[PDB]
Amino acid sequence: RLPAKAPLL
Amino acid sequence: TGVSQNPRHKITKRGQNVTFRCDPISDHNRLYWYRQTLGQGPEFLTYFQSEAQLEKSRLLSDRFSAERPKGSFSTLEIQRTEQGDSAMYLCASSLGPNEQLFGPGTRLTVVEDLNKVFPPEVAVFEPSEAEISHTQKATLVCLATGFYPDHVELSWWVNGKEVHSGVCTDPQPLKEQPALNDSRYALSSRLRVSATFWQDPRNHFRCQVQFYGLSENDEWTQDRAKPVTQIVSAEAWGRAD
Amino acid sequence: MIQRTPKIQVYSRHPAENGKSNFLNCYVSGFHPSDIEVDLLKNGERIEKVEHSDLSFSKDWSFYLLYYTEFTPTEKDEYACRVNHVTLSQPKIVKWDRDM
Amino acid sequence: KEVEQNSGPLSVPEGAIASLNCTYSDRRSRSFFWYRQYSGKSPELIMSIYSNGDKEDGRFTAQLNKASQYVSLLIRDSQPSDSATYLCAVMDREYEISFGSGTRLLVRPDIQNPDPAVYQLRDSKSSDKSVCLFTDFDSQTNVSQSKDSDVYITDKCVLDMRSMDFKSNSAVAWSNKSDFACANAFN
Amino acid sequence: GSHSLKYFHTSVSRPGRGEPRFISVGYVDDTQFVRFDNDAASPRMVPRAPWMEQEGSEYWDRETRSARDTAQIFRVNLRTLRGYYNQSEAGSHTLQWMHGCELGPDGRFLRGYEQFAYDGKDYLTLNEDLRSWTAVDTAAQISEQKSNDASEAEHQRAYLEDTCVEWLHKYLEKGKETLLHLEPPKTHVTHHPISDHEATLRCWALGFYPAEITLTWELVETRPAGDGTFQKWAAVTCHVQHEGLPEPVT
Repeated sequence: RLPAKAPLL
Repeated sequence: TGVSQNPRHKITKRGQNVTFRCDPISDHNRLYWYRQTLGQGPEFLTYFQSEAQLEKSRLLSDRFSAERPKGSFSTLEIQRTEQGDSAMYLCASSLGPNEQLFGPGTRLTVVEDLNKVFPPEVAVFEPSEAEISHTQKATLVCLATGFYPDHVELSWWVNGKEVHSGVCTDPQPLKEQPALNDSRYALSSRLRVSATFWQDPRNHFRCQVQFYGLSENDEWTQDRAKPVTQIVSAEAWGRAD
Repeated sequence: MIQRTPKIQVYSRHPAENGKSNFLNCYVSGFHPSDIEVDLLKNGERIEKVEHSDLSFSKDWSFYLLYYTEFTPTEKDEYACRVNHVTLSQPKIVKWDRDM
Repeated sequence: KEVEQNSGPLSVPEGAIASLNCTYSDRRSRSFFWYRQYSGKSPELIMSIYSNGDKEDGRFTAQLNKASQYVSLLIRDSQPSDSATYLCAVMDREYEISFGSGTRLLVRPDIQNPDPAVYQLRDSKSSDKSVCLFTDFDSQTNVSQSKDSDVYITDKCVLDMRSMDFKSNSAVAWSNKSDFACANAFN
Repeated sequence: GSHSLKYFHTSVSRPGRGEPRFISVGYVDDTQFVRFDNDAASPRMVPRAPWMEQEGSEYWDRETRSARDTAQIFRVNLRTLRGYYNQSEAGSHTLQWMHGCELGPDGRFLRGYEQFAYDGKDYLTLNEDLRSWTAVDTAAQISEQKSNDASEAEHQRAYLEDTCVEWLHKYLEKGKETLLHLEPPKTHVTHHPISDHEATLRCWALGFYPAEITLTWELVETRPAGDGTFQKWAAVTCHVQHEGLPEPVT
């Protein structure tokens, strides 16, 4: 399962 | 870039159709549609991930539908509009499951008949002499009467420029007949300045009332002027000595 | 801006036996960026039905793919992997050695 | 409801700390939001909190407690400009948001020098029409709708004369019958 | 070595030719089990191991959504990182993102990690505390601040500690027949004469899973067979270490 919320750079 | 929504206000005859539009923030892939009524929170209608409509309210009416064809702008269509459909239609975009930022909304009033729609009559009332001598302060009052529906935005303008200081508009309009359900509305507002400022007769005071009424596409089959969206001012000048 | 050249390895799944079916594998690895072209050759001829693994990378951030095809080897037929990458001035060709 | 808020009016004197409080069901909720919504306007995002503790921005503090499953908003030096419905919004373990019903905040304005007075004003254009203005009363005064039907009376309203650091409450009344005495209208 | 659930995300800007390329691949241990490619017409997460072909639409809906969200956040990140480095619109650039959780012998959380790389070089790294980020560049410092102020680590920590572990457990079970079954190398040595003067010996290992292996005595990089197993050899006796055989075979 993937993390919903890829970090914002 | 914020979230755009048009129209801001919409009057439609019960039984007619309406179609609202939303433009989200450029880099936002999610678009949400919500409805809101007095003293409740936003209620979920549907949302889009780019072009894909991923969910709709279990309770959503067959009459309600939305599309986002190019994965950009989204439209929300209400068919055979009912009284109870009257509410605030909020659009919100987000970049994935990040913060939901809302547009300025589309407020829909659904009226029995368009002949019920009137624009405001506006008067400015000059400061009491009593008030000026007692307080060295001068309160202009503005009054907006006989408008339907409730959609109005009152502003004060002094020497061509809009004023915020010393201004105070009623929280919400009041019914000219609490009896009737289709009653017309009145709304008062106050501008207070120094007595010396009111007494300079070079000073121009304008109460401006912005009415949201019929669109140019609304058909009007009546003698009295088409109660379109329009401004109605009233004014006053300073009285010397 | 980091550029790395593919390491090519041409080889077969099972040990080569003439007449009997197998798979021919080209393993390009250690390359950056991701744009790469990979054909398998039957005597300098481009083989049509060729599949490839999904693009992934190693701890050094370098990319790796497996290009593979179902083939019956023979004592006569030669096979190779042709690989073009932004880093090479001309396509590199590696010949299949059934002892490697 | 997944998200709980006291909907009832929260009355607070200007300069007090307002405490807005919100409770959420899903112990694994991911992100927590405070929206400000003025009357007739759309919700504006004012605080975003994710981590146990406090986030500070101006006179605003967000407090998140994942153990008690409480999320709070504090408004320092509360001004009447802060009078608004404050909406609590929580995203659950799946990142699906819910908006609570909101809490209506009413910041009662600081009236230093009450001088309760009623006056009478005449229309710039027609001498024939008048309005009555009850002004300068204090933020505890209760304005009441009259029993003449043809007598209209508005709710109170605080203007702020910025330049002179003066604030005043105001309420209006009028009729079209012209038996209408200004001095009585307000009770 | 320990059980793991890892994903490898690649985004590639395509100046002129529209939206960037985006691919995510999921690995349990050394077995790939899912893929997302945004170049498909309607791009969806798809199974890439037979034990995932029995998952319901609920699962593929969700992973498709996560992947699409990721692809869009990565598009923005590439545009943002362009500004940080004052590079033009004309050139292609790469954003990569690896994240994974590992279990210990007890089947509990052991360690998690996340790393971003811009054009092949490390950019931003999650710290062992799973609470703070470490830049490499000055560019990555604005990212650290932005991530820190955003509580980005709170989200990644819950993923790594709870989600990544709960779902790793579900995958090890769904495909136990293949993932928990070990396959030790089949070893043999071959003689290759260079002349009458010199010869070359080659220690072969074939058909082994997982890919962790040591050949001791020219060392060739471990490579896939294409049936789930791996292959390696060394050349100039030969000692062969692999977690599938009780003692090293010589």
